[PDB]
Amino acid sequence: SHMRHRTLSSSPALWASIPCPRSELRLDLVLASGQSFRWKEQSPAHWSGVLADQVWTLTQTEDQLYCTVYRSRPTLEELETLHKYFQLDVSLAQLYSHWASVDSHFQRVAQKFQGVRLLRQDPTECLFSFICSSNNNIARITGMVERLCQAFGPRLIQLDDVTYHGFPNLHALAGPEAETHLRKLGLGYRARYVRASAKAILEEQGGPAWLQQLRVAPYEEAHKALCTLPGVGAKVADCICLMALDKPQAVPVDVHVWQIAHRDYGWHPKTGPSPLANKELGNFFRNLWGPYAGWAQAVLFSADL
Ligand SMILES: CC1(C)C[C@]1(C)NC(=O)c1cc2cccn2cn1
Ligand code: NI
Repeated sequence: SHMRHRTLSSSPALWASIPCPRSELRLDLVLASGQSFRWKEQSPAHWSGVLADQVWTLTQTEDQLYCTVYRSRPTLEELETLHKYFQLDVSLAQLYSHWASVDSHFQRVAQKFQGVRLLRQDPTECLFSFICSSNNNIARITGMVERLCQAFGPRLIQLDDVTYHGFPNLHALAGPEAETHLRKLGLGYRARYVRASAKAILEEQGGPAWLQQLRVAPYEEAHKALCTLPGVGAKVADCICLMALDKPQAVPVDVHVWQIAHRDYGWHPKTGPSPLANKELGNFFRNLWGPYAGWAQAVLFSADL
């Protein structure tokens, strides 16, 4: 049978709920704001996307987070993965209270933009997404990741006229004629860094377990470990630390963070963008906001854009 994208009222038996306030999580500010490039609003207030070889559709009310999975309702083990994915153990109301008390700009700006939090993405999925995010906007990166999973990744399921695929493994990305195939999709110079980084993680280090070890390791050790890989610079390493390897203190610094820091906080380097000045600006926000520095940065990004 031809399968369709599910809404809450259409097939209500297949939906399971999680008790989650709207102030703790807003899906329309988190799922397509540069963190993850896998979610699309197919029908109004209904975001569909892949999570480790399984398609989901997500929606919410003022007090509930309704979710469904495609193959019956989601299991208690599958509801545990979404609780870890959104990181609902971390209370967002305590952080917004902490940031607002120690920052006047945040107190005014973060009124309208509640429920902005960091996702807990897969390190492999997160790493190769931001390697091909070199001077490209959200629409361009979302196209690259979709075509990347279509060609290399395994086919999962079709809903309406959209074929969903899982994310490619390290073996597929580190193939024999992979660079030629990746260049055909429209990667450019980034295609070489995907093949090189895939060979480094799989062959030399071990596999996906090496990136899982960095999640347990410290922030300085994790960031330095990512920078050794080919293609991963300083800014992309901080993105992966914040979004995958459980480093809330990590602050990705680029030209847009310079604009906010300069205009809204009056910041300057003690000496334009540079390795020393960007490192200083990351520490400035860690000193202001505290251990959840990158989470506060996500709120300003949502409010600015
Ligand atoms: C999407 C895009 C063009 C690649 C850019 C420039 N976005 C980000 O790097 C970024 C960083 C970040 C830190 C906390 C939340 N964030 C959300 N998006
Ligand atoms: Ni100035």
